[PDB]
Order: sequence, then structure tokens, then C-alpha cells
Amino acid sequence: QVQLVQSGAEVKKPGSAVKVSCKASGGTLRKYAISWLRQAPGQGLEWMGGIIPIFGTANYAQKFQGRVTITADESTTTPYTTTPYTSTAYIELTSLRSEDTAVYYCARDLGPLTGYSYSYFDYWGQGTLVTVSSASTKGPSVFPLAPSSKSTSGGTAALGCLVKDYFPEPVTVSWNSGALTSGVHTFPAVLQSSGLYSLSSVVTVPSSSLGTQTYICNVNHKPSNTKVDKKVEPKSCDKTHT
Amino acid sequence: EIVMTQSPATLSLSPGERATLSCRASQSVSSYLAWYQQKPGQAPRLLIYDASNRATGIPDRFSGSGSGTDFTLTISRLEPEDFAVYYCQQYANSRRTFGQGTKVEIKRTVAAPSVFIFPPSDEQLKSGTASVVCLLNNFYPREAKVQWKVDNALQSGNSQESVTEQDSKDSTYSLSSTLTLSKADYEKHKVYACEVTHQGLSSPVTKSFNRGE
Amino acid sequence: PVMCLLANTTFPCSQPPCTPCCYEKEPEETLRMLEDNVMRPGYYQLLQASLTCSPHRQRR
Amino acid sequence: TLTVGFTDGRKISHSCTHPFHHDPPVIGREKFHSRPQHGRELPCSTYAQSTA
Repeated sequence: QVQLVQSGAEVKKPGSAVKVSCKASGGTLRKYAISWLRQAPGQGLEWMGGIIPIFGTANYAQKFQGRVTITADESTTTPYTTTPYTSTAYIELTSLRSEDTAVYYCARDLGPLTGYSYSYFDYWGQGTLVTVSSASTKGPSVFPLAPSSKSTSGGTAALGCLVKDYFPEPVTVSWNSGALTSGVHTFPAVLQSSGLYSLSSVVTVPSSSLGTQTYICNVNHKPSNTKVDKKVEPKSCDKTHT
Repeated sequence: EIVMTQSPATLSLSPGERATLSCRASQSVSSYLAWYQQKPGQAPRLLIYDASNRATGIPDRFSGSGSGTDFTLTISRLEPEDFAVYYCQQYANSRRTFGQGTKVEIKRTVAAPSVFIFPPSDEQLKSGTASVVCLLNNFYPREAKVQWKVDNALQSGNSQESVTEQDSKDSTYSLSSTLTLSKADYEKHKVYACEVTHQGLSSPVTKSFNRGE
Repeated sequence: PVMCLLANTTFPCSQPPCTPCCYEKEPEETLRMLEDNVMRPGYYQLLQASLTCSPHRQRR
Repeated sequence: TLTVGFTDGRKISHSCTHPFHHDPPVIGREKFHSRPQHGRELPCSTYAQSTA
């Protein structure tokens, strides 16, 4: 059946511009619109507009018509009613601003053939994340957490580790150097000032399992080629390494 | 303008129960209304293409109904893969409006969070900084509360928050906050704690620590 | 660049003297300008500066 | 004859009818009435769909 594929997910400086690119394939019909939507990084789901690629005609939501240009690769070949067809579509987001940070979807739209009418959106693209800040590419700060002056005993026990100061979100974080994945937990993301990322990672166990194994945490960050493998032992006053 | 609304912001149900998601619009849209599903982190999926009419590849559990201002999606025998976000959308007007989005979540018995708090390690402090981190962990419902004690006084305008989503095995949930300081204020303040509250707790299960001990 | 005439004022067609939003402010000034420009190799650029793609409500 | 028309939100409808001799020139050597699902290709011209 039909699919939409849309290429690249990005971060760019405020006042610069992007052109999120879509390709549509495998449908039986020849007159659909390709229509653009955004999902806000908190909550909400916004109508932007669409194009009908056989005509190159475009129209917009009244809250976007100043900022963005929707456009397409033109035309269609045939009246044959069963042979292949494909289309490509774009949103030119000029002059990026902080709140333009979102996931953008293309979707196949039947408005030009449900008679001529407004419509639901029938098939959706991969969803491409776009982000806006004046910050720069960097590797993480990678600090361990540890025990401090407390009974350090009874019920649930844990040690944990922290990651911060990295740019773009794809850190890969894991425990035990590729072992014992049960009882692992993460607080996947939050944004620190100017848009640098932070993550908290833990393993949680019964009381007697705290002082009794090599706890090792693994951190890697593809956008900076950074790698860190290290232990998470007591470090408050009872300075410990084994 | 057409305002679109969904009745619960989130609702929780057992697998094999019947869901009854319900929508209201400002003045009649009169059909021309869709519903969608969104698996976490995935693109949306269409459920119904008009108020009474089911989409392609929808496995009979689902139905639509509605008229004028009032609309609903019913799910019969809600499966462990049907736990997702759900949206209405009108297409009766040139502003094509999606509803606010309703999560459906796996019902459970109440459980209280076990508690943790942690210090800065030496590398933060050699870098001129300190951060104090807490957990309210492995609990239900998703509805605990946190704030920060420093020299036993409340201060929290520095702080961040984050959560771990529902355990796919267990529905259980987790919450964290971080307090943060420059090295000079970390040396000033002598004791730190995270205050604790939950729907299943009568009083804080507070834990505390002293600076550099 | 290409140059055109308003009345007493000659201007660059990339930044005509009315800018921004000429037809949103002043349709009749746009008429009075365009009446003598119907015959210049910058006509479409002046259309693109005065009323097509140039006007907006959202900050660009 | 050629006629074009529409309808108001008011349900009132309008039309305009001209005299007009519509008869397409023949392409090739056969005066066929609808495109065939087998045949050959010949060059012609068309008002293309682009609104550019």
C-alpha cells in the first residue's frame, strides 16, 4: 500500500532556514494532495497547508502563510488507472525561531478527490524532528552519582549516573557493558539552559546487592564521537574504588 | 473558531475493558470528523475517516459515533497493544483542527514510591558546580509530588524535573528532580533533602544528606 | 540592479520606496506607481516587492 | 454550444451559454472516439496542468 518517506532530522541556528523533504510512493490514486503538519515538542498538533503536485498549486493555514513556502515537483504522466506514480513535496521554513522546534509530518490528503473538500489525513510520513538554538555541537559531561552519609541499607538500593552538556539528543547509555538489562531505568531527556541536553540513568536492586558487584555505566554520543566506560562506587567520605 | 476538546486528558483501564473516549466541539461540525491513534514515538494512524465510518486495516474492536457538537470513539476489549494516545479531528472548516489528545493507560492497584537522594561527585565540584538528584520510584498511579529542602528551608527556582514512562511489563511509573548550585553556594548550604508525596501516601518518606559527608 | 520610477523618485526594484506591505497599506499608491511601470523589465520584481509574497502577518 | 455554471450558498444556480463549434482535429489517420488500450504514440499538444 501507499507510504510517505521524509528525509533528515536536524538542528539549526535561529534566523537560518530549512527545506524538509518528502517523497510519496505506491498508491493507486493520482490526484492526492501532500499536506504538512507539525506536532509540538510539548503538546498540540498543527495544520500548516498542502500542495497538489499535478498542478503545483499551494494553500496555507492563516497562522503560517507569512513564514513558510510549500512547493512540489510537478505533473503526472497518464490516464491509465493502474500503472506506477510517485511525487515529492517540501516546506521551506524561512527564518527559524525557538518554537519552530517540533516533529514535522507530511501526509496524503484526499481533499482534491473527495469531491473538492477539506479532509482527514489518511497515511503519514516518518515524522522528522527539527530543533532551533544558537548552541553548538559538544560531547557530554558524564558524572557518576554515589552513596552519602545515610544508613545505605534496607529495601531498594541504587547508585546511578548523570549525563549533561551534550548537543543533539542521541546519547546511547547502558549498564554492565552489555549485560543484565533487567532493573535498568532512565529519565530519557530534559533541556538545560540554551538547549543542551541532560539524562539520568540507574539500576535498582535489593539491599545486599549494593556493595557486592562491579557496577559499570556506559555512555556514547554519536554527534561528538565521545565514549566513556566507568564505575559508580561510594565517593562522599568513605572514598571507595572496589 | 472551532474549539475542539476531549473529555479526560488521560484515562486508565484494564486490558479486556471497554473504553469510551468522548469529544465536544464549539458549535456543530456535523460529521466530517476523524479519530486517530499514536503509538509512543511513532507517527499517527487513522482509526475512523468520518464519524460513523471505520478506516482500512482496523480490527473490528473500534467504532465511531457522533452528531452536531458531540462525538465518541469506543474500543471493545482494549488489548495490551491498544494503550496509546488518541485524537479526534474535525475537517468541517478551513482551519483543520485536531483535538487535544487523550492517553489510555494500563490500570493497576495503588503502590507508594520508594525514595532516594544523591550528592554531587568530585568532578562537578572541580568544574565549579554542584547538582543534587532524587528518585520517587517504581510506583502507581503516575501522580507523585516533589520539592527541595536546603538548610531545611524551601528553595526550588533552580530545579529541573523528568519521568520514566509506564513499565510495559507492570504499568508502574517513576519520577525524578535535580536541584543545582554553583560551588560557592554548595559549600554554604549544609543539608539537602527532597520532600515526598503521593495519592497512596499520608506523609513524606523523606531522605536527607549533609554536604561532603 | 533594475530601476523604476514612482513619480518624482527613482528606486531599486529590490527595495521600492513604499516597502514593506505596499498593497496592505496603500492600494491607490500601488496603482499610481504601477501605471507607469507596465512596460519595464522590473515589473514582476516590483509586483513581488509590493503585493505578491512581500505582505505578511506572521514575522518572517 | 458550450455552457458553464455553478451554485451559490443560497442554492440559486447560474449559467452562461455561448455558441461554440467544438470538434477536435484528427490525430493520425483514424477518427477514433476514446483512447484505446492498444495502439501507437503520435506527437500532439496540450494545455499542461501546471499553475506555474
